[PDB]
Amino acid sequence: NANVVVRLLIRRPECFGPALRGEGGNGLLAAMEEAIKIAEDPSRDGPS
Amino acid sequence: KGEAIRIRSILRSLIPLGDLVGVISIAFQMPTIAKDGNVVEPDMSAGF
Amino acid sequence: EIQFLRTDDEVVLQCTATIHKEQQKLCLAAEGFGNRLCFLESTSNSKNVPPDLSICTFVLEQSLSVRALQEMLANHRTLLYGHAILLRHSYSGMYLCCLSTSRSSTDKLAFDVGLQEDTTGEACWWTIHPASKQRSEGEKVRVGDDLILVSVSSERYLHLSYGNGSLHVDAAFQQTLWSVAPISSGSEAAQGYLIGGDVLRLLHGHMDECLTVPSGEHGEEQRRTVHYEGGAVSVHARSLWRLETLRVAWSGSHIRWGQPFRLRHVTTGKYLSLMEDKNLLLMDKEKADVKSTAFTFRSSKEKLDVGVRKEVDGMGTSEIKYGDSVCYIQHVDTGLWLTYQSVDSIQRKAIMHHEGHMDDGISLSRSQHEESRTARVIRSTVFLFNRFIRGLDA
Repeated sequence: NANVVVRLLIRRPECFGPALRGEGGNGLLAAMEEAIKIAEDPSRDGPS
Repeated sequence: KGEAIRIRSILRSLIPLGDLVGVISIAFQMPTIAKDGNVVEPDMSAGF
Repeated sequence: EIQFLRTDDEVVLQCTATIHKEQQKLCLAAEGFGNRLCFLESTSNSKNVPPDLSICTFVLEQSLSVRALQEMLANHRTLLYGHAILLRHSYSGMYLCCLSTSRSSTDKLAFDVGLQEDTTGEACWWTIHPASKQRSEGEKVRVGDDLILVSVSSERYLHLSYGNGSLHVDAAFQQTLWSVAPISSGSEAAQGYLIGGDVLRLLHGHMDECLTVPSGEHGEEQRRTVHYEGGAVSVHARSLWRLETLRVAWSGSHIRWGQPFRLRHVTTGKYLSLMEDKNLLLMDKEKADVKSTAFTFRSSKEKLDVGVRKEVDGMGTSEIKYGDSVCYIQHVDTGLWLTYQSVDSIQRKAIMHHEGHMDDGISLSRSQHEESRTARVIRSTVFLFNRFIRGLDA
């Protein structure tokens, strides 16, 4: 199952999210830091 | 096993070590004691 | 009928590129000497710019099943879908492989595709898969089929990278349909007979002279002139000419009388051309076009003018014989015949004249593979070192 899931995930690279899209996306650390900034910004976090 | 080596190499290509080290190095928000003495506890469901 | 891909067959891997709402056909090419990375060579614009199929041709050396390949790694076959194949680069003798290195062309997952000198390991083996449902695993691979190539080492597709400004080839996870256009079949090839892509010498006189360019000047403006010369030129690299057909598929087949072609001076890399003044000049690949650079071999100088014949999708019949056959060179567009000026290191100038002289027959002498490779290496080294010298001068 691990091998099959890895193959399917690498065949569909968009499953990894905007950071790990692999084309123009920033790193995982950058994604975590942007998520931090989003969480501590009320406007970008809540429905508003 | 060639399959295991290949899968590990694929995962290493996906995730750089520096990203993991940096995300681990990210600091936490800390529960503080207000001047009144009550615990000012951050909502963990809305943060790191 | 349908004919199938086999081992020891010369092929080119073509891909279709749609940029600015228009189609290009690009062959996977590599200059194995001094460079390992693969690139793309345009063949859709063959009329205005000749393609360099010499570095594009590949040879299907081995075709084993996945289990057989795994057993080998732990320790004329027809290609079948799902087989892992070994592609040997015809010019360099190296092998298409996943380089395990990335230029990081804004694509982290993609690996680079290049040539490797060792067959050992799983980097040089590529599994072939059907493009559509019309083929299935285990079905024999046909010539007209499109293919999907998967790296055994990296489980990545042979991918055409649109995103970066220049067209690239890289081992990625997006799929690209690769057509496998046949170039040559070694077994069906006849010995001592002229085939497309050969490196040869054009012997003019009593087995004496060669069609060549000046040497000592070291100036390309002086080198562009074409003449007849005898002596050590017959063993030097200047007398080496590539014979390139005006077709991609089956370019490596036998050459027939009246078949149009282009002659390329191997050392300089420039194509022979009749200028509007009717003189013979070597000009650049970009400037070389069909109308001026097309030439034909004829059995007799009489103006028979056979005309266009159906194009054969195979080796065809072997008509022109090395050394034995006497050939007359005719420009296709103008009909003129290539003739020595006969003015007073013989150094008789080569011109085009509309009936020539009585002795214009040309014998053909094939060159050895080592000599041809050495000549092309000389050309590449000259180009790179001239760039280096110009940079240092700047």
